[PDB]
Amino acid sequence: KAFDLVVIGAGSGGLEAGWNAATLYGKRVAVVDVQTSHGPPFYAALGGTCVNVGCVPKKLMVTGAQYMDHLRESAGFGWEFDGSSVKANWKKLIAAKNEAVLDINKSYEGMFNDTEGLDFFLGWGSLESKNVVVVRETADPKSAVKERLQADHILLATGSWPQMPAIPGIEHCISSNEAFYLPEPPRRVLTVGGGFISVEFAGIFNAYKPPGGKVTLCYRNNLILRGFDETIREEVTKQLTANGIEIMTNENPAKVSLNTDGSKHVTFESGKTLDVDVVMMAIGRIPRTNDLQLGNVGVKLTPKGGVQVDEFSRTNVPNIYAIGDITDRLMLTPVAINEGAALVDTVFGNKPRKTDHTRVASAVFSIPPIGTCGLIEEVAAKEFEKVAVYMSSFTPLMHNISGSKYKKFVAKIVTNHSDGTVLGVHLLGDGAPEIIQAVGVCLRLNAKISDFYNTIGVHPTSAEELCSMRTPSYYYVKGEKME
Amino acid sequence: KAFDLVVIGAGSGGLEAGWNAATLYGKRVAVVDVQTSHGPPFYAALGGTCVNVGCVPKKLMVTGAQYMDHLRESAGFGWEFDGSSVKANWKKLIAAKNEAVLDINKSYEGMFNDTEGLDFFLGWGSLESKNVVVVRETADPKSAVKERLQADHILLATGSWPQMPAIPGIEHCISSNEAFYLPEPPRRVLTVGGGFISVEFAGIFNAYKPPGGKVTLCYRNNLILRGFDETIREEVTKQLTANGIEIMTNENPAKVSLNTDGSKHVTFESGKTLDVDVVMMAIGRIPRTNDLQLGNVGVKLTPKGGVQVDEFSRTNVPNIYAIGDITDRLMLTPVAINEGAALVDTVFGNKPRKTDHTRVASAVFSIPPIGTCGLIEEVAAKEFEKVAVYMSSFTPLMHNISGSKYKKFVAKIVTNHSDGTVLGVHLLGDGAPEIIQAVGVCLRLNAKISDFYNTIGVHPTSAEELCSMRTPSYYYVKGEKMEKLP
Ligand SMILES: Cc1cc2nc3c(=O)[nH]c(=O)nc-3n(C[C@H](O)[C@H](O)[C@H](O)COP(=O)(O)OP(=O)(O)OC[C@H]3O[C@@H](n4cnc5c(N)ncnc54)[C@H](O)[C@@H]3O)c2cc1C
Ligand SMILES: Cc1cc2nc3c(=O)[nH]c(=O)nc-3n(C[C@H](O)[C@H](O)[C@H](O)COP(=O)(O)OP(=O)(O)OC[C@H]3O[C@@H](n4cnc5c(N)ncnc54)[C@H](O)[C@@H]3O)c2cc1C
Ligand SMILES: O=C(c1ccco1)N1CCN(C(=O)C2CC2)CC1
Ligand SMILES: O=C(c1ccco1)N1CCN(C(=O)C2CC2)CC1
Ligand SMILES: [Br-]
Ligand SMILES: [Mg+2]
Ligand SMILES: [Mg+2]
Repeated sequence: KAFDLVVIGAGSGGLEAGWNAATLYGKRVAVVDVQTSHGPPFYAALGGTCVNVGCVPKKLMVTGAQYMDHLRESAGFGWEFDGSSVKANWKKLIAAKNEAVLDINKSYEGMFNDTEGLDFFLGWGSLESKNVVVVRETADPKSAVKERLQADHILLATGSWPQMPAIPGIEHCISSNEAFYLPEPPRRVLTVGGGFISVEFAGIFNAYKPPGGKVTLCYRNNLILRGFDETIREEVTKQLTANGIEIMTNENPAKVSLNTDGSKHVTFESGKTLDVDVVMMAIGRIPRTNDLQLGNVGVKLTPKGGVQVDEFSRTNVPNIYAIGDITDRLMLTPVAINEGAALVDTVFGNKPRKTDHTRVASAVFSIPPIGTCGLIEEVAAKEFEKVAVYMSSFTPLMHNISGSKYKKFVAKIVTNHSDGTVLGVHLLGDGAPEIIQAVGVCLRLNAKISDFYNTIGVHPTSAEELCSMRTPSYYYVKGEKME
Repeated sequence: KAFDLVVIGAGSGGLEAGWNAATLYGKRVAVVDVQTSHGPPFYAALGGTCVNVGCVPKKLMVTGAQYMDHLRESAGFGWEFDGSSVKANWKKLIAAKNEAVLDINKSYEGMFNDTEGLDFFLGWGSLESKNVVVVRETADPKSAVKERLQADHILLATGSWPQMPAIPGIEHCISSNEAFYLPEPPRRVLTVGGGFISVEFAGIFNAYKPPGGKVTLCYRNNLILRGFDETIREEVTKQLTANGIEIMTNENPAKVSLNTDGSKHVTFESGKTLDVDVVMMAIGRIPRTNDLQLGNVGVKLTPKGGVQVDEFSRTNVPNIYAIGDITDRLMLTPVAINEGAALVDTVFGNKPRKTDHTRVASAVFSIPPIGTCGLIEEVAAKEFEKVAVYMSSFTPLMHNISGSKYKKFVAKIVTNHSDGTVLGVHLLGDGAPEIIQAVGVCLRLNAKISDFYNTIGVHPTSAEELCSMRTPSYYYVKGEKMEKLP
């Protein structure tokens, strides 16, 4: 069959590209994915990683985990109930999550059924030739051919996949993929990694753990959440610890064996040991290029295995493009979506556009959460002669009364002190992911600190802290910090 | 007895002006208030209305009230407990609120001690003359002088006070002042009015009512929350009703009598009756100008009764300024604070600056809450030839799981369709007040609809809806509503 565009991967970026090309530019579009609905064996499916085993279900589960705090915090506001009757029923959470995910799967199925010139093919997509995509039964390229798709244009949008370290007992560990399908909440769990997935799942498991349970997070480096504002890294470490999570920094698993009762015996490089029910590896995500047989067409990969692209998502092969996590840049759903829309506008609309990967607002659904947009001060200080940091950090009042006195809200604005231009805004505390969205719009408009502090506050909010900072807390001058 | 600046009212505007004048410009500042800490008899105190009987305690109490929803909603996420054991201990809430407000009162006492020039005087400020404030023992002008303050500049910042309709049995009724100190949560309460205070308190009382409880909100006109986006007014009405609050619109109390059991018998203008334990009147706040004795220096008041001011907070009398609720405009703490900061940066910084009264972000801590900045479409439609309205309204997925299907999140962007300039943004749903703050910054920067839709979403959030709207839902062309442009 013949298509203007063939999309391999029916995910965040692939569906944006395919839908736009079919509906906005009237192109005949084929989209390929390995599964029509979530979960084992391939986990990701129609809708992509975010829908099936990412942002969507993880946010529902963090929302679930937040009730542990709400139930405890309610007491400060005079709420009374039988604390000994309280159970976190993980089975109910997982069933609720599964129904929500399946409903989305179903709605994408309906979207393909109801959208003429947008066709779905089930199976494993690979490149046979520069204008032919082959859809096969399995990831094995010797598996049976289901389809051969003639393509003027080919989009690679297969996303990423959890990295598993080649250690003894790796087979006894899981990734986020399996975590979404644990039938029972682990009493003891080790999350391995200092990134958002490890931190977010540490919070989820901490809330649903059965009585006498314990969540441990291990990270090789000294301070979790590399890439984030350093004050927020330190504070979120403290606030996790305060909620009963054991943060093991400068620690990494050397191997895992089965205790006789089937639990996991963890040996760390430091010669520390930990017995847990689950070991969840969240150490990295790698681009999914192995199965694409890109050697059939000579698409250039990086040593990492990401598809190399120009700013317009073009590979070295004309008519073959790559967007989203497969490009191993910013692994966010809205970025994949933006890159897909920009590609289709460029290629099919002759409306040349490239995605801006700077000043992208993002969040960590830790408890409490992070919202951020733009540069951290250490990065800014290397690119700008004079950098100012505006910082406000305080336990909000609701949290004196709630009894969570540890829950400091951090609000930090990083500027180019030469002209006041805001380079970065970093938030820690309830609401942070919701606050930071419109800050993204501010940074697109080259907002200055004066634009923030001359805006009238909404009171009482945590967000109004952003509009209440007149005076720098400290500076970097030619890379050097000064009070 | 000699000051660069004397401030009457140690509230939102008065303290900002006071503390700025002293710390930024090393000026010598007197601040007068009637009370050092919250509650009866004068309710407002050091810190002002917001701190003592306003934004701060209200927000703690709405937060408390939110746990009624969280406890129920937890079940959808697998939380299990004995629902029959749940009690809302109002007395605990009020004790906690009182301790939190007192600590802020003590905070401001600290501030006034730990700061040179900045000195607090207790008692009732009034104007003797152009350059003298007299502090007396009471609000009666005949009462004893405690101090006579010499004033190069005078700031009136006395705020507002609840209006109580002059109906038979008004003495059986309370205002928000007394609501903060009720010794028991009412089983049955009538909140009178359709503004933010009535709506917020209906939410609070609804969460803390004892078993067999009922919250009734009445409003004299057809639809609550005049001045808010119409879609949001209708939606808040539905979402309050869904959570058990009875909304009586086109209804207004004509009188109240005490029943023999101490309950209140409300007769409406319509002839309807209702028995409640509390009648809380929230029909308006009026500027506090009586007690200042403004007749003595001829400070001009408005046809409404607020101190008349120019864009620089200047009265008709040189050296005499007025900020915040006494000016009877937008009665918000951050506006008072902004006006104070501008007045001082102007007069003592020699850096004139005028508060911008447009594009002010504000919130209603309704359950669920409102966040809004700038013009509602009906107002835009009278000023601009072509207005576009972008609307997204859906129950967020988490509330399909929670069981609160009625919690529709509403996001509306109102534009000047001629250039795409955002004129207003109207949000209803969890997080709306937090979402809207940086939208205020966007509007200051003359953000267009394309600045929103070209910004990359934060996923998953409610806020990202504001970055997902490319196509108008409908328009106003020369005031006329229509689905499509001509
Ligand atoms: C646990 C977790 C949480 C996350 N949380 C967030 C968050 O909150 N917010 C956020 O913005 N981002 C989040 N992300 C990242 C986000 O999921 C990804 O950035 C996004 O899904 C990438 O989109 P994409 O189009 O590159 O690919 P994907 O959405 O991953 O889609 C790729 C698709 O290709 C399919 N596929 C792969 N190989 C083949 C093949 N050969 N043939 C056919 N189909 C194939 C897969 O089945 C998959 O459906 C999260 C990720 C994870 C793992
Ligand atoms: C129930 C309620 C809820 C509110 N919620 C919010 C909210 O969430 N957000 C928001 O932004 N705004 C809110 N407001 C409004 C906010 O409280 C006011 O806008 C703000 O306090 C006005 O500041 P101001 O400086 O004009 O005066 P105030 O802060 O009212 O300070 C005036 C002070 O003057 C003193 N005073 C009066 N007369 C004299 C005199 N003659 N001599 C000496 N002292 C005197 C009083 O004791 C008082 O302390 C709320 C108001 C109420 C009543
Ligand atoms: O790991 C994440 C992440 C995951 C989810 C949300 O954020 N990031 C992105 C934001 N980062 C940046 O440094 C910004 C570009 C400047 C690095 C850390
Ligand atoms: O009553 C309130 C209010 C009280 C607390 C928060 O908002 N408002 C603000 C919004 N309004 C406006 O008209 C905006 C200026 C345009 C009028 C209604
Ligand atoms: Br580190
Ligand atoms: Mg179709
Ligand atoms: Mg002092």
